Amino acid sequence: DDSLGFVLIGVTAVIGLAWAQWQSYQDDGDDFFDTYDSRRAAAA
Amino acid sequence: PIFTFRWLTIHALAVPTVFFLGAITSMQFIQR
Amino acid sequence: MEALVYTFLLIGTLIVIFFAIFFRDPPRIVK
Amino acid sequence: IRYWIIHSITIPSLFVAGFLFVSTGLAYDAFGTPRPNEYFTQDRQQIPLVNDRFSAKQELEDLTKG
Amino acid sequence: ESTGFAWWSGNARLINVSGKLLGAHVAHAGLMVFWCGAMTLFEVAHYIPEKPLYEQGCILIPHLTTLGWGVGPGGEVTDVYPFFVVGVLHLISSAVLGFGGVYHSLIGPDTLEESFPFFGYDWRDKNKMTTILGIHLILLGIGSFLLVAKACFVGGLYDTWAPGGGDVRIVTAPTLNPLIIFGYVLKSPFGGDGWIISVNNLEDLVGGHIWLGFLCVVGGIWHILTKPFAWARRTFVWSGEAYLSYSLAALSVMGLTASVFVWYNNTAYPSEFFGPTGPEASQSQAFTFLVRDQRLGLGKYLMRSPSGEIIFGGETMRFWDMRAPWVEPLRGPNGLDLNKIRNDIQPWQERRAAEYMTHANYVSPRSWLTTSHFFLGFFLWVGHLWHAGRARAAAAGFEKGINRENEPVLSMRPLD
Amino acid sequence: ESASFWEQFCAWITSTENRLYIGWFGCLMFPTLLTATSAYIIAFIAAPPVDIDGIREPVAGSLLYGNNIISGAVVPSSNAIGVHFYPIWEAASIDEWLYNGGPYQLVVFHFFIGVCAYIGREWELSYRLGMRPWICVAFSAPVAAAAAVFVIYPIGQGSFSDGMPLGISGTFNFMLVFQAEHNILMHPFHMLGVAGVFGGSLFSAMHGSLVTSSLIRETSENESLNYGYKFGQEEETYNIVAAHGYFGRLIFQYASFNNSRALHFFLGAWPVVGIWFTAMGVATMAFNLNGFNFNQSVVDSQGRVINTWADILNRSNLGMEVMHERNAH
Amino acid sequence: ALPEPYTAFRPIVDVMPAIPVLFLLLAFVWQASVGFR
Amino acid sequence: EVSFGAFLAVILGLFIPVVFLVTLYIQSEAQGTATNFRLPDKAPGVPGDRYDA
Amino acid sequence: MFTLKILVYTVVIFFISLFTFGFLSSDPSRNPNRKD
Amino acid sequence: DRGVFDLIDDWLKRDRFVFVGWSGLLLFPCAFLAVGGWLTGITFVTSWYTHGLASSFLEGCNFLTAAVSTPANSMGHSLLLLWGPEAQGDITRWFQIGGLWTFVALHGSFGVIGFCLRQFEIARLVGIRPYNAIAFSGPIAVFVTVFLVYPLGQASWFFAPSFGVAAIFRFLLFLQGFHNWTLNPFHMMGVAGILGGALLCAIHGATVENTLFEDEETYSMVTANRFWSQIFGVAFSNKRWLHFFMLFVPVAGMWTSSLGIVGLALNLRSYDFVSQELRAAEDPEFETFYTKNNLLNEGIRSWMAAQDQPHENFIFPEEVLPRGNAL
Amino acid sequence: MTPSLSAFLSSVILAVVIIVIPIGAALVFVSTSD
Ligand code: CLA
Ligand code: CLA
Ligand SMILES: CC1=C(/C=C/C(C)=C/C=C/C(C)=C/C=C/C=C(C)/C=C/C=C(C)/C=C/C2=C(C)CCCC2(C)C)C(C)(C)CCC1
Ligand SMILES: CC1=C(/C=C/C(C)=C/C=C/C(C)=C/C=C/C=C(C)/C=C/C=C(C)/C=C/C2=C(C)CCCC2(C)C)C(C)(C)CCC1
Ligand SMILES: CCCCCCCCCCCCO[C@H]1O[C@H](CO)[C@@H](O[C@H]2O[C@H](CO)[C@@H](O)[C@H](O)[C@H]2O)[C@H](O)[C@H]1O
Ligand SMILES: [Fe+2]
Repeated sequence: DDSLGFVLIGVTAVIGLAWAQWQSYQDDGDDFFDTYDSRRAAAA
Repeated sequence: PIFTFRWLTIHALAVPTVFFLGAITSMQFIQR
Repeated sequence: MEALVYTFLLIGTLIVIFFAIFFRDPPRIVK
Repeated sequence: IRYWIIHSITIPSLFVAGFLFVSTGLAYDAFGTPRPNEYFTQDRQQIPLVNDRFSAKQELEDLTKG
Repeated sequence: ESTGFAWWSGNARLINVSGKLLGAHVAHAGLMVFWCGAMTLFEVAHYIPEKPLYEQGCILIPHLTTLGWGVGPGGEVTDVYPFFVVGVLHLISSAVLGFGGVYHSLIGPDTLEESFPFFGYDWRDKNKMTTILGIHLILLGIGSFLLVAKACFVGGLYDTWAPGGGDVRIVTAPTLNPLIIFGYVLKSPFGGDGWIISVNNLEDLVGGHIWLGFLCVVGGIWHILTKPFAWARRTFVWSGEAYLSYSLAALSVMGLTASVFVWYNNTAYPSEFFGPTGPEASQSQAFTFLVRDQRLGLGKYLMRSPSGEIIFGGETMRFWDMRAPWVEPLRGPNGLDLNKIRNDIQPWQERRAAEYMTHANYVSPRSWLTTSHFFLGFFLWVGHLWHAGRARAAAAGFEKGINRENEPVLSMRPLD
Repeated sequence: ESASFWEQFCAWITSTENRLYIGWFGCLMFPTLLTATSAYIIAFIAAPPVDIDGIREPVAGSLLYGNNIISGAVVPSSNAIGVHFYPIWEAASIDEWLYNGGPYQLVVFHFFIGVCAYIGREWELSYRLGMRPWICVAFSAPVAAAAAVFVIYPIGQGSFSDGMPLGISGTFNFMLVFQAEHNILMHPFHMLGVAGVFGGSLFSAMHGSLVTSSLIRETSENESLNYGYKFGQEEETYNIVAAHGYFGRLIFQYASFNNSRALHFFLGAWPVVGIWFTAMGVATMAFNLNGFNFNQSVVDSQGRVINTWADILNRSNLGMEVMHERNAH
Repeated sequence: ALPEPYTAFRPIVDVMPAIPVLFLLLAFVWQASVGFR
Repeated sequence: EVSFGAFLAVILGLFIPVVFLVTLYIQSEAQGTATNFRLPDKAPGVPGDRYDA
Repeated sequence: MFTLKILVYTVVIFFISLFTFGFLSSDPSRNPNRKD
Repeated sequence: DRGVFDLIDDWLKRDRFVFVGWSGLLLFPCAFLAVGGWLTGITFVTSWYTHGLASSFLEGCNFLTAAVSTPANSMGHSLLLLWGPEAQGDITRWFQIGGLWTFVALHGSFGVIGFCLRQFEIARLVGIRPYNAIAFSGPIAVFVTVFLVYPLGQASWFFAPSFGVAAIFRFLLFLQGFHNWTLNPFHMMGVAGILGGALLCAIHGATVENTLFEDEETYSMVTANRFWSQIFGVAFSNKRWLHFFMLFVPVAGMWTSSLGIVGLALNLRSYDFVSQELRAAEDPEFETFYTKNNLLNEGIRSWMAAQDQPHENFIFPEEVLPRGNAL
Repeated sequence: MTPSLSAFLSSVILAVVIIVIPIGAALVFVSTSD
């Protein structure tokens, strides 16, 4: 562990895979015409 | 003409202010 | 023992702050 | 109408009176403010300070003379 | 007042009005170019040939002589005609921008949406907004390549680190290796490292500008040809105030960075037209005094750093990371070599430090640039806070106040 | 079908039912402020003296080394460090880290991150509650002042040693040395800051006295009047027209704020702008753009210098300056 | 040290910097003339 | 030189007003008047109902 | 000494990643005036 | 009404362009003379014969450096009346000995009495409680203690603040160097009240404007209480207690700092920590920020005393002037 | 009667006859008029 990018890559992976699991059931494929996206899928 | 309370109050401020303003302007031309 | 008194006073102040935050009077909205 | 004609005369007269109160040196004599050439004299090279309470008037006159 | 904004917030009425917004932006750009040309003319009108540029309160002329216009060896100013032609070119360009801005603001189309659909936009049109950003990114990448032309083909850039006192040097081998460039970008911002301010040579500068221009042009092409992804669409606010707030945050970052840049950096801001830096002036005082001591018959002036380094002692020991073109010929592998100090000392190196020590009511142009752009950067961060909050609250819909009927807090559980 | 762990985590983090709102900004705020608090308390109680100057004479700042609460401080980092990053792992020993003023760097950096995240957290809770988001802009002024006093002035001076010590007497020492070196009292931005602070106290006392004066009678003969206000009531708790009439007759009738909204904007804006300007003044004096210099501005006809009050102020600055430069030559 | 054929344009040069500032005051007097509409 | 009188000044200057405030609050809890989220007095000596009631 | 650097780096990156991925988790939707 | 007193009472309380009242008989001439006397002094009157300074616009001073300087130290605590035994009716000598300072201070002191009486009178006329008069007692206590009580305990009127911008700046550094006024716990309570009052002004104005209702009450107290309970931990729930608190903390800051100025009048200052001073004397390596501050106070005192107190004729050679080079 | 005592007596007389009595007379006049 000479360079310290393993900590950066490793931890951002673990939280990133958790975020990716949340993103999987987000039906965000359709585009919206608004100032912000109100669509957020809850409870899987 | 008008010598009421309104006249006496604001002339008590305006008369020395204009006189002082002329005196301040004269000090700007004092060579120091 | 002066530093002990100073530390006791500061820790007591922080304890009072903790109790004032978490054991405060609960605000109730009038009806 | 008479509001402006008074203030077209009295206001410049007052500004002029203030101007000729300083430029004629009357302000220095009235208030005791020294001119730039009389902060120090030939016989007095130090700061002129009042050292006695009840002789302050006399002390100033024998020190500001000439 | 019927638009919802008073006179003191009057430019907020142009958010949906695209044509008048274009007119206002072009008019402001014309004002910027007008100030540029007018200041260049003002600085060349008051320029005294014998005095250095940093003694005459010049900020715009020092930037022009860093590009190799009217420069000589050692930093001497030769001819003010290139500065004059630059100022008059910006002054002529300002009149074109001012007329176009006033036309588009006053007599042009109000909203250029029904006509000219290429120029018409909506703040929520995520495809159209990435196109404008892509076009302007391509333009900025082209502009970054104009410096590369000035550095490698047209004339050259004034290299303050050139031997003998600096000269306009043509760069033929820019540092194209991305490891060095992005290690400069990813460098620590603390002492010794200094992030991107520690660019100490022209090669790294022109190579980084090559990489930045390539990145900007490919990013502009990409933003023109693509659309925001789902994560970007769900993360951001798509409104004019939001885009203004993002630009305000970016501009605040750039303002603070440039203030510390002109305060510390010696390469892009040489100590011949901008004057010495603070650390430079302190080490100049120490070095000049050591020169006088060695001449007129040394641990009194130097000290042993714990890192195997020889640096000046006293109060200037905190500036031991200062690098100057007039110290480096006397600096070897371990720092200040005593044999190099006593023998390799040159008359050109001692006059510079003799000048810098007495130029540490005088305010250096480095101080003016640092303080002014720091002030602007902080207040632009404040503006980012204001406009980001207002954009988010206006997008959500409660920027006008809390609805008395459906108050959100009244529907929540008690806190305790 | 089962909700993901990230969804439950996001629901708990941005929950408005927590006793203290956490939020995504609080994910940065709480650990940084907690480690800064723990480090500050430990360093204030017990910490060996820090050699701030570099001439091997250390300054004691902890209670266990002969300080009281007034004189105790977390001494700034050593002059040898300057603006170098100095974590614990970059020091050869813990003793050398404590000798060079490392706890100052630790506390200051974590505190700065914590207060920026506090600004963001204030915006975040204002967003979750559906209110207008400009309280964080008001908090940006003391944050700017703390940034100028702890980070930006060391950046301009080139060393964290001349940053403000984390103590009472250290704060006074910073003020005296800053006045000696830059004449902050004659800086127009410090005048704007003093105007903002004095005016803020004036307007706070004025508004409070005006509202307290015109409270509508709802309680008994000697019961506390604060029971006359019910939490969550809709009607006004004080007579606005009576207070406005009193304030109009007090100075002149045109200066009475007929709108409570404009008055409250003025109350929120005056000390915030004043503190903004004094923060920018302190941070601009870091780059040697000092205050007004009216030294030897009056001379007589023969060239002798007549002192003014600025000359006496300069004499005080000179005394503090020659005592600050401890064996500089 | 202006160029030789344009030295007669020296006085107008010193007031060229102040024109951007008075554009800001131009916006204030325009609103004051219209009655802050 | 531990000042003996100074120790009592800190201790008794803190203990006595803390005791007075604590004693006042506890008898206020017994009377049901130790909250500000209650109505004004219905009658002399009769505290009003709490907002939650 | 290197172990302390490892743990501090991991904790700092963990909290920054929490902040970053949390603000990417459809933050503008988490407001009381949500349309649906 | 009936009786000559009632017609005067009716005329004084009549609704006109400015309220007069009975307090205006004392406030209006005294405040006009104090402000007019101050403007006269900063324009024409010098301080050459009392302080050895130029302090007027006539001598070349600007607004920052002009002042109405205190009387000479030889005057003592004399009232310095124009007809008094010092000036003896001479208006010119009255200006030179600093009689204009006692003119401004005494007429200003009766001016702030008249203004506080005016606050009582309008509150009785409108019919509200006199809490603005109680709040103004803070500035009254600060003016009375600093400009009257502090010089009355000192040697003379000379050591009072002079009515000027840079002259006040000297008075700040004078009390720091000679009294260690920053280390006084009463000034510390004053700083907490004044900075707390500015905090309360900023935080209340921001909260009201940011919890407004889109348009009885104009802002949501429930939303504001919920916001600060989760941000700060505690929050205001009573609007009446919130506004008494906005009165209390800056006024209590004025009153607490005024008590320390009274102690400073008799040199009953919090200058030193004796145990910390004794330990540094026996052990020269011991050094805290308090000990460094006492070194800066010695630097203030010795380097200003020659010119700040020219009546004493202090002659300090360079050997006895404290320096950092001699530690 | 020393000069300071005479000056004090003159000051009291002057205060009464230049400040107190004229202001009181003016107040009586404007109160009976209006
Ligand atoms: C590129 C930057 C930029 C842009 C395009 C905008 C655009 C906008 N802003 Mg935003 N803003 C910015 C930067 C910007 N702002 C910065 C840096 C701050 C922090 C100070 C703000 C804080 C801010 C607030 C608080 C408000 C806006 C508002 C607005 C809108 C109305 C414009 C207006 O009110 O003009 C009117 C211009 C004036 C009345 C003149 C202002 C001059 C001030 C008083 C002095 C500034 C100093 C100046 C240099 C003079 C100094 C002279 C010196 C020698 C003494 C408009 C959408 C309003 C908005 O929120 O509604 C949508 C509004 O209320 N802005
Ligand atoms: C950078 C400065 C700037 C610019 C470019 C603009 C731009 C604009 N504003 Mg804003 N504004 C500003 C600053 C600015 N504003 C400031 C500081 C304030 C606070 C006082 C405002 C307050 C404000 C309000 C309240 C309103 C605007 C409006 C407008 C728009 C309509 C203008 C109009 O009808 O004017 C008409 C002006 C005139 C008839 C008098 C000026 C005549 C011309 C323009 C002078 C040009 C001189 C120049 C030398 C010409 C060179 C030409 C030559 C080179 C050939 C326009 C896009 C309006 C709006 O938002 O939408 C309609 C509006 O209601 N502004
Ligand atoms: C819309 C509007 C606005 C705006 C406007 C603007 C902003 C404008 C701009 C404009 C501009 C920006 C302009 C410019 C101009 C310029 C000019 C017109 C130029 C000319 C030039 C010349 C003439 C030159 C000459 C010369 C030479 C060549 C050489 C040297 C000398 C001289 C310099 C002389 C306002 C706000 C007001 C109001 C509202 C509306
Ligand atoms: C020119 C030059 C150079 C440079 C180069 C380069 C290549 C650069 C680049 C640069 C870069 C490359 C930059 C980047 C940046 C980035 C950034 C700045 C970022 C930011 C981000 C953001 C802003 C985000 C945010 C967020 C989060 C975090 C979460 C969610 C939400 C949001 C999205 C908001 C050098 C120095 C070498 C040298 C000299 C010259
Ligand atoms: C864009 C905002 C940038 C903010 C940066 C800070 C600006 C505010 C600083 C105000 C005081 C600056 O003061 C600095 O510039 C003044 C320019 O006249 C000079 O100050 C001096 O100016 C004149 C002589 O030159 C004289 O009136 C005085 O001796 C003095 O006022 C000094 O060079 C320096 O004291
Ligand atoms: Fe209120």
